[PDB]
Amino acid sequence: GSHMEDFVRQCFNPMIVELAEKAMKEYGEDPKIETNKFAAICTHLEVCFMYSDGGSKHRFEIIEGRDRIMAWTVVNSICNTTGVEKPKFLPDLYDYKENRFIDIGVTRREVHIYYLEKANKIKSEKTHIHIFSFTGEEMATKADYTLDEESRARIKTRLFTIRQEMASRSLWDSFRQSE
Ligand SMILES: O=C(NCCOc1ccccc1)c1nc([C@@H]2CCCN2C(=O)CCc2ccccc2Cl)[nH]c(=O)c1O
Ligand SMILES: [Mn+2]
Ligand SMILES: [Mn+2]
Repeated sequence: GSHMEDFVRQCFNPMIVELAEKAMKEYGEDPKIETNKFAAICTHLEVCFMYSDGGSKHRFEIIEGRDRIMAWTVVNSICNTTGVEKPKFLPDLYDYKENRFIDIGVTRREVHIYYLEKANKIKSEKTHIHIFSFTGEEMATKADYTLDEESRARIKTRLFTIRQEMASRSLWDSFRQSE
C-alpha cells in the first residue's frame, strides 16, 4: 500500500486511472507494486488526451488507451485507407491533417537522450515523434510541433504541476530515479 498509488488515484481522473490499470493488467504488471510505472502511464495517457484535444474537432484518432487488438485494428484501417506505412510498434495518435502517426513521449530525463532512444526502438521512418519533459522542454521530429503553442503550453504546465505535487509528497526523487 504505497503513498504513490494513493497519490495517483486522487491526481488523475477516474477514466484515466481505469485505462492505465487495464493497460498494466494486459501486460501483467501490478499497479499496487509497480507504482512509479503506474504514475508514468497515467501521465502518458493524460498527455495524449490533452494533445488530441489540441486540434480541430476530429483531427486526431486516439490509439493509446485501447486494448491491443482494437488498437492494431484501427491502425490497419488507417493504413489501408490512407496508404501510409504500417508501423512496427503501436503509435499513440493519428493526425488526419498531417497524415502521420505520432508516438508521444514523456520523460524525466533530457529530451535529447529520450528522443534518440525512442527513434531507434520504434524503427519507423514515418512515425512522427513528440517528446515532452517534466521541466518544460519539448522535441519533435523535423522541428514540426503539430499543435499551436498554447495547446503545447498547457501540456507543459500540467506536467510541471504533477512534478510539484509529487515532490511536495516526497515521491518525486523516487519517481525521477525510476526512469
Ligand atoms: O505505447 C507504449 N507502449 C505500449 C504498451 O506497453 C505497455 C507496457 C507495460 C504496461 C502497459 C503497456 C509506450 N511505451 C513507452 C515505454 C517504452 C516502451 C515501453 N514503455 C513502457 O512500458 C513505459 C510505460 C508506458 C507503458 C505504456 C504506455 C506508455 C508508457 Cl510511458 N513509451 C511510450 O511513449 C509509449 O507510447
Ligand atoms: Mn503508446
Ligand atoms: Mn507514447
